[PDB]
Amino acid sequence: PIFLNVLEAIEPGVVCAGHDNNQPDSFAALLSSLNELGERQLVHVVKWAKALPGFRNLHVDDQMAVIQYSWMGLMVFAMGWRSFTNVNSRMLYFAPDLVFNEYRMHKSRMYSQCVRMRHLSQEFGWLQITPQEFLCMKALLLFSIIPVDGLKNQKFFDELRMNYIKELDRIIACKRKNPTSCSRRFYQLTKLLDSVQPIARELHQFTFDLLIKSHMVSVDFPEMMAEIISVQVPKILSGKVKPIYFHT
Amino acid sequence: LLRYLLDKDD
Ligand SMILES: C[C@]12CCC(=O)C[C@@H]1CC[C@@H]1[C@@H]2CC[C@]2(C)[C@@H](O)CC[C@@H]12
Ligand SMILES: O=C(O)Cc1cc(I)c(Oc2ccc(O)c(I)c2)c(I)c1
Repeated sequence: PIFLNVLEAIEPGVVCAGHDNNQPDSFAALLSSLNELGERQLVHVVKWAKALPGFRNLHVDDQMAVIQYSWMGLMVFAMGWRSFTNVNSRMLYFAPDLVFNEYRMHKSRMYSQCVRMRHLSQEFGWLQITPQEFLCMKALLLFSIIPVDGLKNQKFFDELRMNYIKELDRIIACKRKNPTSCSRRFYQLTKLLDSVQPIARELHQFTFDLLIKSHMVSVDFPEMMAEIISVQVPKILSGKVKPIYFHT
Repeated sequence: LLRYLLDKDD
């Protein structure tokens, strides 16, 4: 009862990407904006994460680690949710001043990826996900990707993850009645969570390549963005950091 | 400077 009150109170607010919606849609313009929105959205995730119960009792090193590995999956999941309640999953609502339409998806040279994220949005509708179920799932996403060897203090991490997995169970169970719909529901939500990883990986690779040849494509990468994508992302695409799926 | 964000004060 108290847990849900927290996630709702610490839930970040609207964030603008600062895109010049008066300039012809181009690869450089759109991407440069997305990177900026990523920088702005990142600052809020850090604050949001700190407010997360138990997050503070995590080794400072792991705190910055988990954040640098799941920031992508978290932002996408939230974007899809916004796209679902803002445009009915019609388009991708990255930001109030950065709404992606069919045309912009192609102009971004990542139409296939946008198509996958859009499905995620539609998923929120088909499964009738509730704001409460969403809030918790997003929180669980924070502890859904860690290095293979483990964290500085894997002990506390597993304990926290276990508690959030239980919180998700509570939100569901504390509304149903029969022991049948409770399982099937937990199954669907856990499935929805894993479907985010594949999408995040494709975005990890795309942003990676973009960074490499960002000098010739005229795409600006903020400080934090370029540092995480050049140090953290590689570990993910190399196998160092692997997501934590519920199902095989 | 993510650490800078990690340990701000207010
Ligand atoms: C995380 C962001 C920005 C925040 C958001 O709402 C989700 C969205 C998903 C695609 C990302 C984008 C940030 C900039 C990236 C990483 C581009 O370089 C390629 C993929 C873009
Ligand atoms: O009982 C409930 O529902 C509320 C609840 C929610 C959580 I997430 C939880 O997990 C930890 C674990 C370590 C730690 O330092 C902290 I702060 C919290 C516990 I314990 C209880």
